[PDB]
Amino acid sequence: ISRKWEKKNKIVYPPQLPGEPRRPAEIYHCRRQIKYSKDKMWYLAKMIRGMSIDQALAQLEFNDKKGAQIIKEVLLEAQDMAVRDHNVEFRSNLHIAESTSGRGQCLKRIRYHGRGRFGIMEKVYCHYFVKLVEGPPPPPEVPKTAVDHAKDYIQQLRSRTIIHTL
Amino acid sequence: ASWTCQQLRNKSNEDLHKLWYVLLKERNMLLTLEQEAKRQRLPMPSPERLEKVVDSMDNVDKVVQEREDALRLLQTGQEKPRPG
Amino acid sequence: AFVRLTLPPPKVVDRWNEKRALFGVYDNIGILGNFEKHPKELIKGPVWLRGWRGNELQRCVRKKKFVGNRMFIEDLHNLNKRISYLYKHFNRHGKYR
Amino acid sequence: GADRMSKWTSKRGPRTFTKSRGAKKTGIYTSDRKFVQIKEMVPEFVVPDLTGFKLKPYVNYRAPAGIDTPLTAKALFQETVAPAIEKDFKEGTFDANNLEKYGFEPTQEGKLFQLYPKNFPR
Amino acid sequence: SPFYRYGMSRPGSIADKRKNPPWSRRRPVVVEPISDEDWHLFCGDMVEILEGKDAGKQGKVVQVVRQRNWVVLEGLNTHYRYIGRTKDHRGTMIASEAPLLHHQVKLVDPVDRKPTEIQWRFTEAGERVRVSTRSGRIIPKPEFPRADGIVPETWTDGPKDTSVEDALERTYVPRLKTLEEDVMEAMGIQETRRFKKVYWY
Amino acid sequence: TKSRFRPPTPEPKYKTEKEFLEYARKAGLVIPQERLERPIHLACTAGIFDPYVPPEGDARMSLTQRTERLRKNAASQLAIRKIREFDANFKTKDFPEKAKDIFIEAHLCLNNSDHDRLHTLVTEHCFPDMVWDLKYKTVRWGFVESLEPAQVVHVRCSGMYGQVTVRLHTRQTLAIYDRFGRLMYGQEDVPKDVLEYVVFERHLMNPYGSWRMHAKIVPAWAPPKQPILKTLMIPGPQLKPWEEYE
RNA sequence: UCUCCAGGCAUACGCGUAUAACAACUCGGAUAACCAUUGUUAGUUAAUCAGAAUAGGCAAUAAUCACACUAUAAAUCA
RNA sequence: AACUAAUCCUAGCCCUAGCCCUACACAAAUAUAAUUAUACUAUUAUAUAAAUCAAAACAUUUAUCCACUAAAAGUAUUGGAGAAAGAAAUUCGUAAGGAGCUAUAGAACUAGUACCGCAAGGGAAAGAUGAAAGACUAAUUAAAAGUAAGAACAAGCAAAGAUUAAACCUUGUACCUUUUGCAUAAUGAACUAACUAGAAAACUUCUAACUAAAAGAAUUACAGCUAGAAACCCCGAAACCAAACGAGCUACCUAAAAACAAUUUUAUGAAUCAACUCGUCUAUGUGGCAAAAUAGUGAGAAGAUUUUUAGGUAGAGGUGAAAAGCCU
Ligand SMILES: [Mg+2]
Ligand SMILES: [Mg+2]
Ligand SMILES: [Mg+2]
Ligand SMILES: [Mg+2]
Ligand SMILES: [Mg+2]
Ligand SMILES: [Mg+2]
Ligand SMILES: [Mg+2]
Ligand SMILES: [Mg+2]
Ligand SMILES: [Mg+2]
Ligand SMILES: [Mg+2]
Ligand SMILES: [Mg+2]
Ligand SMILES: [Mg+2]
Ligand SMILES: [Mg+2]
Ligand SMILES: [Mg+2]
Ligand SMILES: [Mg+2]
Ligand SMILES: [Mg+2]
Ligand SMILES: [Mg+2]
Ligand SMILES: [Mg+2]
Ligand SMILES: [Mg+2]
Ligand SMILES: [Mg+2]
Ligand SMILES: [Mg+2]
Ligand SMILES: [Mg+2]
Ligand SMILES: [Mg+2]
Ligand SMILES: [Mg+2]
Repeated sequence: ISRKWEKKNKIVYPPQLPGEPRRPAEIYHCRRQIKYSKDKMWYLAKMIRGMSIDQALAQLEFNDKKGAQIIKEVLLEAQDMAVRDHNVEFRSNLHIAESTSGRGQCLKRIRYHGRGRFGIMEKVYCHYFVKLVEGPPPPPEVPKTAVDHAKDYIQQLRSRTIIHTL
Repeated sequence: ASWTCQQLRNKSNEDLHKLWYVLLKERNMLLTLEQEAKRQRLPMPSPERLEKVVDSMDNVDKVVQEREDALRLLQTGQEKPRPG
Repeated sequence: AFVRLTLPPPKVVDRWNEKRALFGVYDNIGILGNFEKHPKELIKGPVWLRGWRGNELQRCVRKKKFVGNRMFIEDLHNLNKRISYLYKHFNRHGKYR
Repeated sequence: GADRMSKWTSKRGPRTFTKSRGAKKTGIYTSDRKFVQIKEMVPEFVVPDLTGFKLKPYVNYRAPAGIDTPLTAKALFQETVAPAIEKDFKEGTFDANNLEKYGFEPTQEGKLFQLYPKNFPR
Repeated sequence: SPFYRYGMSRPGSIADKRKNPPWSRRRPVVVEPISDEDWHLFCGDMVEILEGKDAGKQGKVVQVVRQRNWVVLEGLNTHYRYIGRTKDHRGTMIASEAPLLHHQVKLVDPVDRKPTEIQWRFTEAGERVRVSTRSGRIIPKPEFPRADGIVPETWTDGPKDTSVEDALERTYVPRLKTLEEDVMEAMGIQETRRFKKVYWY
Repeated sequence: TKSRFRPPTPEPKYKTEKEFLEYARKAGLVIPQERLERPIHLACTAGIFDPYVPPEGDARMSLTQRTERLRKNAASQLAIRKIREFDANFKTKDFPEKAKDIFIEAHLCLNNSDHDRLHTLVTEHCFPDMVWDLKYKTVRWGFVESLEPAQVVHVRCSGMYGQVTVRLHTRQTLAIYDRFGRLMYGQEDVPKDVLEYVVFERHLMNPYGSWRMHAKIVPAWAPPKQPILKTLMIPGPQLKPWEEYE
């Protein structure tokens, strides 16, 4: 057990100078001991990464997976504790900066078998962490153009040196 | 307050016999009330009363047994009431 | 492996306590005292190994000799088995013959 | 697979197995499987008349309790029998044979309430 | 039980059941054993704080947990906490006293405000009394309300309560007759049958 | 083949009251409240025994109130006498300066968030209000020159607790910041004139008691305070499919 | 309400609260709803159902619808 | 920028020394199917310890197992005179601590409890805030394997020499044990943490004390004698003997009982065929519903029949319509 994602929500930064850029807000929320697999939960967490909170609260609602409702709840708690206790002006000015699922404490039980034999069953739990950062979703990755691809090849050749000699 | 052992000694056997039944009816009522509290899942009013009554009844038992025990020693001298 | 995350408490030894200060006194009681008492007589320990040393098999047999008749049944049984194990080891095993 | 740790009671076992829960017997089983209750074996509660009783379950706090002195055989003897013997000794009308005059009981046999062995319950 | 820690809450309260569950195995507290005669601190005695946050401030003992060698003084060594906290409301901030060990406080001379050490000694009547080591003087036991909270003098007789005079009344007559034999004579029961011989063994 | 197994131990993990509270609500329990063996200690009482209704036009008086206080002193004369009996040093004329010291000193602690200093300066009733809403928040506060001298408005003693009300019109500068240092409320540095009534009370019975800041009376004619910088949405009713808006 | 399946109610031996309602939603049911799970409170009422005095004397003749009918393996306290 | 986790100190324990004991627990109940208030039928240890093991087998035999220290002395004696065993006479003596353990350690122990076996019996695991919780239970840590943060990009025991460059280019037949001193063999290892195997002083060497003498009584000596230091592991059978515990499974028997419709023969270890008993064949299953079942198909079904309840026979034995079959 180690609950550090809970403490990070309490960090206090020093006041800014009159012309410093306005620091974007960060929120740290999670839920523990969820009756779900961490491997199954990752697909839901991976999906929402890099999206807004009104664009991640829509994709989740129409997913059949059980975890979709669980994540949606902690994406609404995060969306409320940001506006009330972290000074976020607009509900629609957030985006999921990070989101991942972690292993929890499990329980060991006996799964019976057919010849007086058995195997060890584990009832699986997990945790799920999310960070929300105030600001529109960073623009997506732009694929390298053909010109950019060609430039790297030339740059690679330009770096060539005469090896193993003065 | 509950009856102390010394005070009961001053009373005669007649009062001890009468007092026991007075306490007995009190104990039944508190046992009746305490049990009813469990059914209603509500705290019993003044739960301390039962302890006082029970302690009083024990004191009456102590006094009567002591009086009888002394008489046996004088007449017979046997330490215990039952053969063994 | 894992190691302590904090320093253990400091251990302080008083080297001038009565037991340490007077340690060794009367070790020459015999030669300086007209040999009235042998220094071995000053040892505090089990009755069967005051002023005596031997290997475990000898130690086992010596414990039996002094207090064999005052020992508990289970302790005596274990001692007897301990002797028989040592006997077969020291008298029938080992690299050298 | 039998539970060894639970108490052996009459609810368990076959129909034939039976035992009491501690209730005192009050009758006799005669021949032909007929029960015959005995009135004397049935306890009778001697209940006093509580009219005019000045004692209640609880006592006033103001009333001060006294020093506890467990009654002893010597103390009872001094209170009851010693004064009679002391006065009789001065008068000279005392003899070893007539200790019963002061209340001595040579044997408990013949007493309704035998001191030892006790033949009466609480 | 070997693993039972005495705290500040009175034993058997909801707090003490919560703190000490049956499976608790907390590290034992080591307490300098103090003889019943040795102990000289009693509820209501004014004492002075030798060291701590409020060192040098005199207070009144209001609780003594002898199992922990603790003495609690009113309004001193006091930290802050919230009482009556609810989901709707924060609660009321109050200042809560903390326990002090005996060696951190001293008793006070009755006449003069000073931390005078005392010794136990008998009197002419024989009653044990505390006497100051210096400026030998009798410090009386401080009268304090009882824990149950019942006040004797103001207590008013009510139904189910015997009068003081009635309790004091004595009617026991020393006689060599059992209760089983006095009741029958008083109640007029007559029985002429006698139990048959019984073979005890 | 062989066979051996282990038990699923019940493992109750509730070692704390927060864990126990969940346990007793799920498990169910009769938790009878108890009469505290030792009564709790109160160094202050929430509220004012007699609140002095502020007089309309008190700002227009730009002596003056002090004369009015003299007429109102007769109402508070009984309270003043009680202070003399237990203190004998309290002075109505000199209290403003002392009270002024407490007010300025207390608000300064906020700058450094010195909880220990505040507890001495303010009462147990005052402390939770000032500090509770300023957790994880930096507050910059200074004292600009006072516009007018302070006077003692009213004093009341009930029990035994004595409460003193002081009129304070002083210019101040306050700027609150978020955790991230962004600015909410107030202004970086601009003098603002503030008129308020502050209640100072002391425990007459306790030997170690002292005058502290308990509460501030707010008048109805007070002008609205500075509005917060950020815009806020007052949400609308949340309606189930059954319900309909009106 | 509809569709379809076809060992069911008691007794004994056994088991020992798994019974019933309420409340919870950690654990158990191999998933859910719901509880068989957790906690609290209750429960199964009998003269008929069921279970738990002495000393002598003396018995040739089955059962099977017991009549017919035969047989052989020769067959229940009063 | 963290999940899983890790850190921790006292609970008790170990070996000695001293010391015989006089801790035999209200009231009630228990030898009846223990813990059921009263009569029935009454109540009582054991003939010599064996074997393993050693004698490189085994058959006589085999220290301890099975009467004060040191010396005489490993001497006299005994012994398939082998392994081995081993005296006495006679001398001598007044006798509370820890270079121990600290939660996989120390006792099995938080407990002879849970759990397992019909029974005898076998037998665990774990805990961790602070002065105060009548201060919203602390802390502390890039720290194990495992994951996440952050899937991958021709080519190869995964590396090394390198290089401007992570990969391309060059060089290179996993480890241990084991076989011959060879493996592309053959054994053993998914990984992490903790635990887990060389021990004795006759002879020798080295170092000192005194020295025809050495040794704090008995010993050795034609330079010796005394003291010191210096040495020889771990895990694993099939078995053998003693004494308890088992016939609620199963073989057999005693006693008290129960079930058998319809049809045809007749008057029955006869016939057709259910209930019921059994288990010829095929198929599926194969960690299975099942540590022997399921679906079909088959055999008997008034008898040497099946079933129920209680009791008896116990391992050098019991039982056996003999399969060396059964006896949880
Ligand atoms: Mg099975
Ligand atoms: Mg697995
Ligand atoms: Mg139910
Ligand atoms: Mg329900
Ligand atoms: Mg299943
Ligand atoms: Mg239930
Ligand atoms: Mg009947
Ligand atoms: Mg051999
Ligand atoms: Mg052989
Ligand atoms: Mg252990
Ligand atoms: Mg263990
Ligand atoms: Mg790691
Ligand atoms: Mg390569
Ligand atoms: Mg392998
Ligand atoms: Mg071996
Ligand atoms: Mg049988
Ligand atoms: Mg057979
Ligand atoms: Mg038929
Ligand atoms: Mg068969
Ligand atoms: Mg056929
Ligand atoms: Mg046929
Ligand atoms: Mg037939
Ligand atoms: Mg054959
Ligand atoms: Mg078997």
